[PDB]
Amino acid sequence: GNYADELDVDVLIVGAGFGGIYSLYEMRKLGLKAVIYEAGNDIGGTWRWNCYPGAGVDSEVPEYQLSIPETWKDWTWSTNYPNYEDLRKYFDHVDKVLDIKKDCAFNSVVVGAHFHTVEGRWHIRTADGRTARAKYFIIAAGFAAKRYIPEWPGIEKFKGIVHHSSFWPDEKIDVRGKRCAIIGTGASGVQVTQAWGPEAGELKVFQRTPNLAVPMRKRSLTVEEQEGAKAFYPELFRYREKCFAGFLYTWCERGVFEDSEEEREQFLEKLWSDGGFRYWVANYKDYLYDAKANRVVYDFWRKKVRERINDPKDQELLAPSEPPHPWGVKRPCLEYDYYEQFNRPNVDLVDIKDNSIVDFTEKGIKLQDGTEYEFDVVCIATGFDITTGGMTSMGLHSIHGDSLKEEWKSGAFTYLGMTVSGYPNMFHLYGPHGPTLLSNGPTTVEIQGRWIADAIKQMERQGIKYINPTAKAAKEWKAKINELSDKTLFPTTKSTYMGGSMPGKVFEQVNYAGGEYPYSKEIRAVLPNFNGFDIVK
Ligand SMILES: Cc1cc2nc3c(=O)[nH]c(=O)nc-3n(C[C@H](O)[C@H](O)[C@H](O)COP(=O)(O)OP(=O)(O)OC[C@H]3O[C@@H](n4cnc5c(N)ncnc54)[C@H](O)[C@@H]3O)c2cc1C
Ligand SMILES: NC(=O)c1ccc[n+]([C@@H]2O[C@H](COP(=O)([O-])OP(=O)(O)OC[C@H]3O[C@@H](n4cnc5c(N)ncnc54)[C@H](OP(=O)(O)O)[C@@H]3O)[C@@H](O)[C@H]2O)c1
Repeated sequence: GNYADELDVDVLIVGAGFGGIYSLYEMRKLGLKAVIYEAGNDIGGTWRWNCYPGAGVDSEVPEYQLSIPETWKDWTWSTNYPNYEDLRKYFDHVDKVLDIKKDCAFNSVVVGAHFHTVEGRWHIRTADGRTARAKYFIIAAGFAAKRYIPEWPGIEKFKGIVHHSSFWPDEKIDVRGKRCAIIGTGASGVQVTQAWGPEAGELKVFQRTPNLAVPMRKRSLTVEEQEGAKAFYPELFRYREKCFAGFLYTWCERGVFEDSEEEREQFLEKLWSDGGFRYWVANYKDYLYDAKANRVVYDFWRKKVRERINDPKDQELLAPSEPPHPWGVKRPCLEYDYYEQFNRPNVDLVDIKDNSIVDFTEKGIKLQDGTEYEFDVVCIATGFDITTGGMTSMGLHSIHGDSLKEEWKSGAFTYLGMTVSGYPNMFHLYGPHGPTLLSNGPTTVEIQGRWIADAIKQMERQGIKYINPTAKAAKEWKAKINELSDKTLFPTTKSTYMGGSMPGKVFEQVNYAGGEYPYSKEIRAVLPNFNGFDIVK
């Protein structure tokens, strides 16, 4: 049925993660024939494929789920910060309540897409030779696309167990008493470090740049306290769409230097205590916008983290006097006992800032000054390539015949962070030029989801064949993306530290930095007239 060799649908969705599950939901309400092409065999996105030791949410319950009444009605969590196993069981519950799988074609890897302007339809080709033709094309393909491993020829030779964090196997590797390595101190590294520290015989963490990690206030939830709150879950889900990063909190109405030295200490203690990303996006409104303001947030962070690390050498490495970059310039890691792990005599932080990893060997890995380390298990928690999402990665072709990969070689150009000029009736959720990485995933998805479902609703009512963003509209959006980011302390091409900079492409801000509320207003302005689109009946 959904696996037919030439598939006729109104809507083709790529991905069965949050983005694809919510898009499918919205399409069913419009009464359109829709199908998800999913590369994998189950729904959940990153929560199925890209799981690793001690992986779980950094968003607090009930922030990280769908606002769909019927999905959370009889659902509760065991804890306020669930892990990947809890999330997997949540997606089973969403499938049991909505029957998502009925409209999925699994092991469907999209390798090509071209829009036939005369037909007014996408032809969407899978790796295994099937093709769907659809009026509307929705890409819920995620941002954790293109796992980044640096140029280490040796990996082939290494005798031990090695994987990138996002490719860690389902079947857990017993690391108890083994020599393990973690390369990277992003959320992935930090999460794995907390998981391996307690059990590994020896463990080495290879740190170029330290994580500016903030405390996770994890606790058990009862079914009772949750069922009690659900009176106002609807209001809560609406409140996150009013909040800068789409959590149940946003910026303090005050800037750093409206408060005294005592008032700051107390206010910052309160955010630290309360936990989550309050320190990141419930802090003084100007700390991401002014250097002196940033430094005050940094120093307090430095004080709190130093209290937890015994060795003065590790103290300096894990929380330096001089910031490696402005505080909160990248989504920090929500940690539980990261800093405690480096107090263990089996754990060892290695400074590679000036002494790069040259290559892997048979035994383990080797550095610039010729230092070698022998290992049994290595997790490569290096970056992703977020120059763009998995949008360039599925052979999307414009109506000018060029690939999106090609048209985006000098930098990404979307309109409203949901559409691309030369890709008519093509929509993306949780991708470039959306709140995306500066946001609660499910919040941004629902804002964007509702806009795509309205956009599609309007095209059906007004009798529109296709809409296509103008280069003028896309350039103006790019100008906006850059105007919001350039006010901030976010890295620029002139910055000494440019997190996730790559040889291939130029470095640029990829997310909308204006907040969920101003974003919602921007995208809402353009309906129902489709301002900035070529309209064809
Ligand atoms: C361990 C972990 C924890 C996280 N915790 C949080 C958190 O607490 N808060 C937060 O805000 N964000 C968090 N994130 C980020 C997370 O990626 C997003 O919040 C969200 O899960 C993305 O949903 P999505 O559906 O947009 O993407 P994904 O979940 O990545 O789904 C994309 C889907 O597209 C499919 N696909 C890709 N390419 C193709 C193709 N060519 N053809 C067909 N199918 C294709 C994939 O197989 C996948 O099913 C976390 C990520 C990880 C890995
Ligand atoms: N837990 C989560 O919520 C989660 C999970 C997955 C992804 N994400 C998102 O997607 C991104 C990926 O997160 P991540 O934790 O996997 O990794 P990351 O934050 O992208 O950082 C990877 C780490 O690897 C280091 N590194 C990169 N190349 C290296 C090299 N050649 N040699 C040595 N070290 C190297 C980086 O150092 P430098 O800092 O010096 O470059 C960095 O410490 C994040 O920005 C995050 O927002 C989030």
